[PDB]
Amino acid sequence: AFKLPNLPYAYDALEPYFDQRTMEFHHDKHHNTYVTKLNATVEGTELEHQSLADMIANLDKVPEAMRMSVRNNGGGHFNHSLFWEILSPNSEEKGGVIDDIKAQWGTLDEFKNEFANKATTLFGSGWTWLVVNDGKLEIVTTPNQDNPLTEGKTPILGLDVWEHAYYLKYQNKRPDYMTAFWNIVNWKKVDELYQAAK
Amino acid sequence: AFKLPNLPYAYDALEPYFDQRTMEFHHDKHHNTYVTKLNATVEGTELEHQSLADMIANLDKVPEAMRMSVRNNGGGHFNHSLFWEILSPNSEEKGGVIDDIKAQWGTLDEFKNEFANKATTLFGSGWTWLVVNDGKLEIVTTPNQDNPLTEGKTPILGLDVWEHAYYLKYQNKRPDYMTAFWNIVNWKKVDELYQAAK
Ligand SMILES: [Mn+2]
Ligand SMILES: [Mn+2]
Repeated sequence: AFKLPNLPYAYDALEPYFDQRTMEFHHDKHHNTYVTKLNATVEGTELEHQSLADMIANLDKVPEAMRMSVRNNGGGHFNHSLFWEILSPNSEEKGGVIDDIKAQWGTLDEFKNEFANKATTLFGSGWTWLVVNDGKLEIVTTPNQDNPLTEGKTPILGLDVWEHAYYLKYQNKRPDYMTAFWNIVNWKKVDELYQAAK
Repeated sequence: AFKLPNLPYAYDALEPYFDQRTMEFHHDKHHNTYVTKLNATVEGTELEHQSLADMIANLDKVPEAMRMSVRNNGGGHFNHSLFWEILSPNSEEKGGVIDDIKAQWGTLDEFKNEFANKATTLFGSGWTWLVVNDGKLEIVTTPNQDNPLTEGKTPILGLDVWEHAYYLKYQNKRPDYMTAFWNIVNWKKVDELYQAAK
């Protein structure tokens, strides 16, 4: 069975950028529901002992009757698992991945502007991602709980733009949420993920 | 230019079911934004003196460069304008459409439980609808701001299950929002739309 992972920090650790109350609902209700629903689908099938990364990467090979749930709930589990790990109260904008972002976009500020633009124009529920695509960095969005790993691109950083991720503190002001996020990116983790994928 | 319609009741008239604060954000910010962006797309073009119902019904004919915005923002305008009219602070479960629902589903609770089932399983952002399809009643969902009118089906009742519609009061408890909604349906207005499309 898949398990709801504990946060690596306290529910208040990301204040005043991401509110405690949201972290509680987001982790303990939303993420938990994805885990329970994924387990409901894979319990007593061949997928039970398959890794989450493998099934998301190989979504096409999941049998048709299970595929929507693995996509949606397995995506939910995978995406939120990654999300919590790339947030940190000790954000420092340095590391190999930061150097290579600057090489490609010219500056970190130009990177953030493209990221923000894509995050703010995403229509409906979804995610904005920094991915590695055949050695190169790219910013892409996905709808709902779709993940770029399914398309062969390795995600190293993501922003959840489902309204549950920001509505309590920010209501419709998604751009203010985006602004807040930069203060709490775990660039050490993103770098670790980048060094492995490049 | 398209105009944001006023609510046909006070912002607190749907309490204790839909909270005043959310009525404010939802109408004054979210609906307003859809009207604005629709106008930015349509103003000074061939679309200017075309009815919104016609554009939604015939979305595949909207010129390619404008179509996503008419779909998303036009859909948002159409859907929310319908939504406000089918709410009431003085709901009564009576009318021709109610009688036909009872005849088709057996009881009104059976209808509501089907509706609620479809609303609670809608993954991501979207709407749950009662439609008329070639004279018959049917419950269907749409993603994002898509509308059944685009597939030849006339909507007579809709529930918004975008998280902005319920997150401030209900957070993750979409089923509790659904239960609330039934107390504030304007069945007279639904009945009017039903008789026009039947
Ligand atoms: Mn989320
Ligand atoms: Mn809405």
